[PDB]
Amino acid sequence: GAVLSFHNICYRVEKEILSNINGIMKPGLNAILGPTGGGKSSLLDVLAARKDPSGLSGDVLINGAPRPANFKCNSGYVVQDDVVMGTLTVRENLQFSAALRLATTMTNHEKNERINRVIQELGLDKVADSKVGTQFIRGVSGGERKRTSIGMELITDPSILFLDEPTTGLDSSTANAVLLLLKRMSKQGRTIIFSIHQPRYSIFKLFDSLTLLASGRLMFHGPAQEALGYFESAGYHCEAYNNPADFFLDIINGLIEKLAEIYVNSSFYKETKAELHQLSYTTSFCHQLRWVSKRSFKNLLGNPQASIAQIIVTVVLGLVIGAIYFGLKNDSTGIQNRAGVLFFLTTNQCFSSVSAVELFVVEKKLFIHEYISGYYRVSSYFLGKLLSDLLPMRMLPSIIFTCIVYFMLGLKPKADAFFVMMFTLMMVAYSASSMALAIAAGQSVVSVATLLMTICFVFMMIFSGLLVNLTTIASWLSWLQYFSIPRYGFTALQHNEFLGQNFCPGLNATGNNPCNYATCTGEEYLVKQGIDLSPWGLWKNHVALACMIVIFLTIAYLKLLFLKKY
Amino acid sequence: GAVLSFHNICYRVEKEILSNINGIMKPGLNAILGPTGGGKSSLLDVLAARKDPSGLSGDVLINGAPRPANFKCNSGYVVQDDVVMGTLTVRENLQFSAALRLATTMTNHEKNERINRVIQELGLDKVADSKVGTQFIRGVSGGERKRTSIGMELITDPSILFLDEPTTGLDSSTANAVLLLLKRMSKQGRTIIFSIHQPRYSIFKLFDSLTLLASGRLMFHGPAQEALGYFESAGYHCEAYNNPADFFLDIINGLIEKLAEIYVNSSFYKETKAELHQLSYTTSFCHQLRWVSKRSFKNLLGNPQASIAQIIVTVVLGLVIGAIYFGLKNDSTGIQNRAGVLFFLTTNQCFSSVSAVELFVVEKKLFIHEYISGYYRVSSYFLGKLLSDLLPMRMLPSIIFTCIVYFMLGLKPKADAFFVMMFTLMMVAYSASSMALAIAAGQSVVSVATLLMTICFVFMMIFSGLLVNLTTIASWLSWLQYFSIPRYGFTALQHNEFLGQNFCPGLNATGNNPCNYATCTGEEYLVKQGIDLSPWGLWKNHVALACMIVIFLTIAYLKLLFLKKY
Amino acid sequence: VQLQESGPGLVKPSQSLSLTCTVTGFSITSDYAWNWIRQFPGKKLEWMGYINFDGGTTYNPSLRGRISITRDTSKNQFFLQLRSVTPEDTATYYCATFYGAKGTLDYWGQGTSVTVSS
Amino acid sequence: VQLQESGPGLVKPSQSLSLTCTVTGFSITSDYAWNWIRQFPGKKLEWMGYINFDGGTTYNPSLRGRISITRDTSKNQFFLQLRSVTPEDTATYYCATFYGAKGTLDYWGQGTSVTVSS
Amino acid sequence: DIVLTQSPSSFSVSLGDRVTISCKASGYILNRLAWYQQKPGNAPRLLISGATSLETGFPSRFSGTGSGKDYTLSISSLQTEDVGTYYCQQYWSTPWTFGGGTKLEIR
Amino acid sequence: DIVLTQSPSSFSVSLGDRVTISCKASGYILNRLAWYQQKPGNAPRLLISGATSLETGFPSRFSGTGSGKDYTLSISSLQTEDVGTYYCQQYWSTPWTFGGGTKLEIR
Ligand SMILES: COc1ccc2c3c([nH]c2c1)[C@H](CC(C)C)N1C(=O)[C@H](Cc2ccccc2)NC(=O)[C@@H]1C3
Ligand SMILES: COc1ccc2c3c([nH]c2c1)[C@H](CC(C)C)N1C(=O)[C@H](Cc2ccccc2)NC(=O)[C@@H]1C3
Ligand SMILES: CC(C)CCC[C@@H](C)[C@H]1CC[C@H]2[C@@H]3CC=C4C[C@@H](O)CC[C@]4(C)[C@H]3CC[C@]12C
Ligand SMILES: CC(C)CCC[C@@H](C)[C@H]1CC[C@H]2[C@@H]3CC=C4C[C@@H](O)CC[C@]4(C)[C@H]3CC[C@]12C
Ligand SMILES: CC(C)CCC[C@@H](C)[C@H]1CC[C@H]2[C@@H]3CC=C4C[C@@H](O)CC[C@]4(C)[C@H]3CC[C@]12C
Ligand SMILES: CC(C)CCC[C@@H](C)[C@H]1CC[C@H]2[C@@H]3CC=C4C[C@@H](O)CC[C@]4(C)[C@H]3CC[C@]12C
Ligand SMILES: CC(C)CCC[C@@H](C)[C@H]1CC[C@H]2[C@@H]3CC=C4C[C@@H](O)CC[C@]4(C)[C@H]3CC[C@]12C
Ligand SMILES: CC(C)CCC[C@@H](C)[C@H]1CC[C@H]2[C@@H]3CC=C4C[C@@H](O)CC[C@]4(C)[C@H]3CC[C@]12C
Repeated sequence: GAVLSFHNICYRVEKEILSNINGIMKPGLNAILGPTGGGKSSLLDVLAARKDPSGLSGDVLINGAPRPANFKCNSGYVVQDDVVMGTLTVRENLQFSAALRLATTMTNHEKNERINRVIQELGLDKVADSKVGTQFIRGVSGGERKRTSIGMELITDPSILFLDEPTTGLDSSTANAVLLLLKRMSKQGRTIIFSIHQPRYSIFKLFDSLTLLASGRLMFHGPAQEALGYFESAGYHCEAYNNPADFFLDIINGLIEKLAEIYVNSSFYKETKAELHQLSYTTSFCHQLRWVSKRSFKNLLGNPQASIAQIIVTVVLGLVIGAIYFGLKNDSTGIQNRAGVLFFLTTNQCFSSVSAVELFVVEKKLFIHEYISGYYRVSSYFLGKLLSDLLPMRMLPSIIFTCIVYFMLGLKPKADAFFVMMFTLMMVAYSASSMALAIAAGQSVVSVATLLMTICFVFMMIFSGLLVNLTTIASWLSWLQYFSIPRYGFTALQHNEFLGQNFCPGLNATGNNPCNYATCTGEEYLVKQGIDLSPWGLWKNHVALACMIVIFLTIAYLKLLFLKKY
Repeated sequence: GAVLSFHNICYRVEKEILSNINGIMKPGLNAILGPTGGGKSSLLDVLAARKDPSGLSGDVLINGAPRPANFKCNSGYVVQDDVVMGTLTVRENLQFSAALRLATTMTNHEKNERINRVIQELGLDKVADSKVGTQFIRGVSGGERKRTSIGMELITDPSILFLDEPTTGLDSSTANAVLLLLKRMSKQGRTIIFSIHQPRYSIFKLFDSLTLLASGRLMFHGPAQEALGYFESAGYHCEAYNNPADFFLDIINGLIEKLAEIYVNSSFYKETKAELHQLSYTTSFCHQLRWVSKRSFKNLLGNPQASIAQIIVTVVLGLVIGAIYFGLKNDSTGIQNRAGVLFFLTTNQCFSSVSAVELFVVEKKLFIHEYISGYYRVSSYFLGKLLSDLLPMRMLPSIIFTCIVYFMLGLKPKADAFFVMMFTLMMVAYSASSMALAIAAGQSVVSVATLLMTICFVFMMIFSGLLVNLTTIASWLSWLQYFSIPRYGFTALQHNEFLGQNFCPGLNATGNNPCNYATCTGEEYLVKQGIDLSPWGLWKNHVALACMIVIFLTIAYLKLLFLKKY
Repeated sequence: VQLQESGPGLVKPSQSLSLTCTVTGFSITSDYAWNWIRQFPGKKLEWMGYINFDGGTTYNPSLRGRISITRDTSKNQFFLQLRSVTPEDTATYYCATFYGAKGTLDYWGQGTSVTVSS
Repeated sequence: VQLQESGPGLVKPSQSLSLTCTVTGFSITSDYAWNWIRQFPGKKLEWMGYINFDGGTTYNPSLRGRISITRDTSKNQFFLQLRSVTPEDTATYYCATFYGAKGTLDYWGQGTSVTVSS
Repeated sequence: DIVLTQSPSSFSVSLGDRVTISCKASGYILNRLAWYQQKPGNAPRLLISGATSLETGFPSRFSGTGSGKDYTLSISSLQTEDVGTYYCQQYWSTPWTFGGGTKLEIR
Repeated sequence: DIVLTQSPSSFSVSLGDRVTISCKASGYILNRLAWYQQKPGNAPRLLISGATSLETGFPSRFSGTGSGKDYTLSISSLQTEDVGTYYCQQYWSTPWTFGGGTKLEIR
C-alpha cells in the first residue's frame, strides 16, 4: 500500500518540542505512545501536515516521494473531540461530507452507493437515520458517534488514515469494538496511524508497529511485540499480571537521555536508519455556499431552544409594551411617552444582539478542521453562515415588534411610516450584530468579547439623544456621537414619528408660539434635539447604518481569512 | 481499631439503586470497585451517612454499636473534587479547619502543634506556606492539593476516613504516592474506606479488603488477594500480562443475577453472614462568623481580577459621564440632562448587581460539605458571606460615582444633598443585590437566574418614571410601579436635585407661570412626574428600599436553610 | 366668542341625547378647544369633554363610551351625543371655550335644560 | 422699564472696562434678564451676556473669560467688566431687558461710547 | 382624579363686610386654579385665573391667594352685586373638576 | 452658532413704494425671529416679534412673514419716517445673533 517514512524530524516552536525522530510506518495498525506532553500528538500532527511548516526541519516521504500539495485532501484525519453535527443524522452527515469532498462529476446515485458501502463497512445501518447526539434529544451511543467521525473521513477512500486518541472518553467494550473495526480496516491494505492513551493488553496485542516518545525524544521505534524484549534487554524485569503499556510508562516515569542513547545503540535503530538512507477547489463557490447554508439551517431548526426563547421574549415584551403605552395622546405627556418607547425599542435591538458573538466562536474547531481538509473556502463558509443564521433571526424580532406595538400604541397611521419603522429596526439589528461579529470573529472564548460589546453599547446608548441632549456636549467630545449605532436608529424613528404633530391642546402654535418656552409641536422637539427636518435628515441615518454594516462585515471576514488555521 | 459493619442494606430513591448488600470493613485499606453507575459511590455515601436516611433499609454498626448522632463530626470524609481554598496557603486552610472543628478550649499553641504534626505526616513541609492553586497564580501540584484535602479531615484525628475517588484526575506516579501515603496511614490502626476507578496492579496489591459492586448488587466481598481465586473457581481464566482489576471489569461487562447468586453460594458469603449475625455546636456563633468572614475576605483579596475589573469600569464610567455632562445649566436643556444622568446612575446600580447571583452558587458544594461536617451553622455562614463579599463591594461604586461626578456636573452644592445622593445609590445597590441573592440562592447553575434577573430589571426600568410617565398608566396596571427598585431610587434622586430650581431664563415663574405649558421650575417638573413635594415624599423611598432589603435577605436565608443538604 | 346651544328639551330613557352649539365670531377650526359642561339640579358642575381645533377629542372617564363629540366645520358647529340616557342625566348643558395658553373656560353659552322622563 | 448706562468713555489698552446700568421703575431682582449689547462702528450688533433675575449669568462664547456681569440689588444696578481690552473693543454699549415669556429685547438704554486708545 | 373641596357650602354676611372662601385640592395644583361667579339664571363667569390674576371687568375688591393645596378668594367690602355662588376649578390635570360651590347670603 | 444673513446691505426706494427685506438663517429658527428699526443716534427699537406679530406703536404698513429658514419684512407705502436701518435677530438659541442690517435710502 502506502508507506509513510519520516527521517531526522526536528520541530521547534524558539523551544524545541520534537528532537531528532525518525521511523517508518507501513500498512496496518501503527501506534504512538507516551506521556501526555511527551510528543505523540505533536508527531501525529507533523506527519499529517496539520502544523505550520516553519518549525519542521526534517523529511517526510510517502512511497519514497515528497508529500504533494493536495496531501491533506487525499488523507483522512479523525479528530479527538468529535465534530459531527448532532442535529443531523448519520446519513445526513455523510451526505454533506460526500457532497463537498467528492468531485461533482459523480452522480448523486454514485455518491449514495458509496455512502451505503461506508455505512455497511462501519456497521451503522441500524442507526443510519438517527440524530447523532443532541443534548436536547437523546442520541446514538459514543461508539456510533466515533464511527460516524471515521466514516466522514472514509468517504473519499483515503490511503492513509490518521486518528487522534480514538479511545479517550469511551468505555472499555466500546474501545475494543472501535479498535477491532480499525484492525479489520487495516488488513484491507489501508495505512492507519493513531496515538493512544494508557491502552490495555487486549488493545495492545493488535498493533503492528510501535513508536514510543517521551520529552520530545524517541524512546523506541519498532514492531509492537518486541518492545518488551527490548526493555528486558535494557535490564528491566516484567512482573506478571502487568500490562506492558503500563510497564513502559512506569519505566519512563521511574534518565531520558540515557534511554534515548540506548535506543540509538540498538539494532532496530540501525535497521530503520538503513531503510531511510535506502529510500533517500474541487467544487464551485455556489455549490459550497448552498451546502453550508443547508447544514446551518438544519442545525438551527433541530436545536431550537435558544431561538424559541428569543422569540418568546420578543412577543412578551411586545405585548407588555403595547399594554403599558396603550393609546398615546397629544398632550403634555405625549412627547415623553413617544420618546421613551422609541428609545427602548432601539436600545433593545442593540443589547439583544450581543448573543451574535457565538455565531463563529462555537464552531471554531469545526471550521478549522473542515477548512484544512479542503471542504470549502472561507468566503463561502462566511456567506453561508450569514445567510442562514444571522439573516432571519435578526429579522424576525423587528417585524414582530412593529406589528404588535404599532397599532396598540397608535403611532402615525400611514403605511410609509409603518414600513420605515420596520426597516429602521432591521437596520439597527444588523449593524449591532455585525459589530459583534467583527469583535468576536476568530476567537475561542467569548468573555472578553462580551464585556467589550456591553461596554461599547452602554456608551453608544448614552449618545443616542435621550439621556444627554447632544447639542450641549463640548466640542472636543461631541464628535463621538458619530460612532453610535442606536443614535442613527433613534434619530430616524423620531423623525418618522414626530413630524407634523401637536402637543398643546387648545393652543395652536403651528402659526406662532405665544410663549417662548412651551415646546408645542413635533418640529420644535426635533430641532431642540439637533435633528434635521429635511427628508435627507431621515435617510442619512440609513446610509450611515448601511456603511457600518459593510465595514464591520469586511472586518469579520478579514479576521477569519488571516486566522492561523493550523 | 474501629470496625464498620453493614448488614442487609437496601437503598431506594421509588427505584432501588442498592440491593441486598452486606459486609465488614476492618482497619487497613478497604476498597470498593465496579462500574461508574454500579454503586460504589452510593455505598460510600451510605456508609458515611452522607445520604438521607429515608431510603436506607439496613443496619450499620461501628464496633458493634449503632452510629451515634455526632458520627459525621467524628469521621473524616475526603471529597472527589477538591474544595480547598486556592487563594489560601496550606497552613491557612489547616488553620481554618482546626479553628472551626477542634474545641475552643484548646489553646492556639496546641492547635498549631497539631497542624505541625499533620503537615509532617503528609510531607507538606516544603509547601507549608504556598498558595494552593489560584488559576491566576501558579499553585502547588495536584498531589499536594489532594494531600491538603486529606489533611483538613485529619485535623480532628478521626478513627474512620472516607475517600471518594482519591486517584481520579491524577498522574500514575502521583496516584502511587497518594496510595502509599494512605497505606502508611492505615498501618497505624486507622480504618480507611475508599472507592477507586480502574486501578493498576501496583495500586491493587496494597489493599486489605475488596468489595465489588455492579448494578446495585454485591458481586464479591472478601480479601483483595482472593478475588482472582474466586473468579477462577467460577470458571474464568486469567491471561498473563493482564491487570486483575481490568479482568474483574471485563468479567462484569462480558448475567449479573448469575454472579450474584454465585457469590451468595460462596464460602466468603457464609463467613461474612456468620460474623454479622454474631455482632447483632462545638463553637460559638461569633467565632464561626469571624472565621467565615476572615476566609471570605482573604479569598476576595487573593483573587482580585473581577473586583478590579468592576472598579475600573466604575471609574471610567464616572469620568466619561463627568466629561459628557460637564457643567449643567439652568435653561431649556437643564431638565433633560439632569433627568437623564440620574436615570442612568440608578439603572446602572441595578444592572451591575446581577453578578451577585454568583455569591452562593460558586461555593455551593463547599458549603454543603462543610455544613454536613459541622463546621458552622447556616446563619453564621450566611452572615459572614454578606459581611465580607456583599457589603464592601456594593458600597464602593456608589462612593466613587458620587465623588467623581457630583462636582464635575455641578449638582446641588449643599452637603446634605451630596450625602443623600451617596446614601440613595448605596440603598439601590443593596436592594438589587438582595433580590439577586433571593432568586439565586440554593441553586447550581446561574443561567435561568440570570435570565430572570435581567428581565425583571428591564421591567423595573420601564416603571422608573422617565420612559413612561407613571401618572398616565391605566389603573389595572398602575399598581405594578410599587415593585420597582429603580423607581424609588430615581424618585429620591430627583426629589433631592430638582427642588428649588429655575429653568426659564428671564422668566420668573416662582410667583406665577405666565403661560400654561412652560414647565419653568423644579416643582412643576416633580409634580408632573407624580412625585410628592413634602419631606416624607423623599424618605418613604428609603423606607421602601430598606423593607425590600430585609424581605429579600430573609427569603435568601430561608432558601439556604431548607436546602436539601445531602 | 359667541356660542349658543340648541336641541330637544325632552328625552325618553335609553334614548340618545343630541345638542348643537353654533359659534359666531371665530372659526372652530382656528385656535381653541370646544367643551361641553353640565350642571345638575342641586347645583354641581361636571366637565364632559372637548373637541380640539384639529379634530381630536378627550372625554371625562366617568362617561365611558356614552359620549361622542363631533364637528361640522362648514357651518361652524360642534355636537354632543350622550347615549343610553337615564333620569340622572337631567341637567343644564353649556358649551364653553378653552384657550390653553391661559387654561381657563373663558366664553360660555347660555345653557339649555334637558329632562329625561316618560 | 427705564435704563441708563454710565461710565468712563476712554480706556487704555490692556486695562479693564467698567460700565453701570441704573434701573428705575422695576426691580432687577423681580422678573427679567438684564443684558449688555454693543454696536461697532460700521454698524454691527453683538450680544454679550445677561444676568438673570436670580443672579445666574450667561455669556457669549466669543468673549471667553474676559467678561463678568454682576449686580447690586440694594441700589438696583448691574455692571459690566470687560478685561484686557484692545482697540477692537471700541463700540457703543447698551443695556437692554429680556422678558422670556416673549423672547425679545424690549427696553434699551441710551448707549454710551467707549474708545480704546493711547 | 383631583377632588376640590370648599369648606362652607353657605355663608351669611352683611354689606361692607369682608368675606373669605377656601378651596382645598387633594393634590398639588401649582396655581392652576380658577374662580367662577354664577348669578341665578346665568352661566358661570370667570373671575380669577392662575389663582391670583383678576379678570378685566371686575373691581379690585376681589383678590386671590394661595399655594400648594390651599387657595382662598377674598372680597373686601362686600356689595349687593356680589351675592351669588362661587366655584373653584383646577385645570392642572385633564379631568377638570369643580368645587362644590359657596352660596353667599345677606343677613 | 446660528448665522443670520440679510441679502441687501442697502436699498434705494421712493415714497409710497413697497419694500421687502429678506433674512436667511443658517438653521431652523421656528419663527423665533424679531425685527428692529434704528434711526441715527438712537438705540434699536423692537418692531416685530414671533416673525409675524407687530408691536403696538407702529402702523399697519409693516408686516412680517416667513417659515423655516427664510423670513421677510414688508413695508407697503413707504413714508419719510420709515428711513433707517433694519436688523433681524434670532432668539432660538442662547448666543443670540443679529443680521448685518439693511439701510433704506431715498432716491
Ligand atoms: C439606562 O441605563 C442603563 C441601561 C443599560 C445598562 C447596562 C449596564 N448599565 C446600564 C444602564 C451594565 C453595563 C455597565 C456596567 C458598563 N450592564 C451589566 O453590567 C450587565 C452585566 C455584564 C457586564 C459586562 C459584560 C457582560 C455582562 N450586562 C448588561 O448588558 C448591562 C447593560
Ligand atoms: C434602555 O433600554 C434598554 C436598557 C437595557 C436593556 C437590556 C436589554 N434591553 C435593554 C433596553 C436586554 C434584556 C432584554 C432582551 C430582556 N439585555 C440583553 O439581552 C443582554 C444579554 C442577556 C439577556 C438575557 C440574560 C442575560 C444576558 N444582557 C442585558 O443585561 C441587556 C439589558
Ligand atoms: C460609543 C462611542 C463614544 C464610540 C465607541 C465606539 C468605538 C470605541 C468602537 C466602535 C467599533 C469598535 C471596533 C470594532 C471592531 C474592532 C476589531 C477587533 O478585532 C478589535 C477592536 C475593534 C477595532 C473595535 C474597537 C472599538 C471601536 C472602534
Ligand atoms: C471605522 C469603524 C470603527 C467604523 C467607523 C465608521 C463610521 C464612524 C462612519 C462610517 C460611515 C460614516 C457616515 C457616512 C455618511 C454620512 C453622511 C454625512 O452627511 C454626515 C456623516 C455621515 C453620517 C458619516 C458619519 C460617520 C460614519 C457612520
Ligand atoms: C448593503 C448592506 C445592507 C450590507 C451588504 C453587505 C454584504 C452584502 C457585503 C459586506 C462585506 C462583503 C464581503 C466582503 C469581502 C468578500 C470577499 C470576496 O472575495 C467574496 C465576497 C465577500 C465575502 C463579500 C460578500 C458581500 C459582503 C458580505
Ligand atoms: C413588573 C415590575 C415593575 C416588577 C416585576 C417584579 C416581580 C415579577 C419579581 C420581584 C421579586 C421577584 C421574586 C424574588 C424572589 C423569588 C424567590 C425565588 O425562589 C423564585 C422567584 C421569586 C418568587 C421572584 C419572582 C419574581 C418577582 C416577584
Ligand atoms: C413580595 C416581595 C417580592 C417583596 C415585595 C414587597 C414590596 C412590593 C413592598 C415592601 C415594602 C412596601 C412599601 C412599605 C411602605 C410604603 C409606604 C406607603 O406610604 C406607600 C407604600 C410603600 C412604599 C410600600 C410599597 C410596597 C413595598 C415596597
Ligand atoms: C441595613 C437594613 C436596610 C437591612 C439590614 C437587614 C439584615 C441585617 C437582616 C435581614 C435578614 C436578617 C437575617 C434573617 C434571619 C436570621 C436568622 C437568625 O437565626 C439569625 C439572624 C438572621 C440571619 C438575620 C440577621 C440579620 C439580617 C441579615
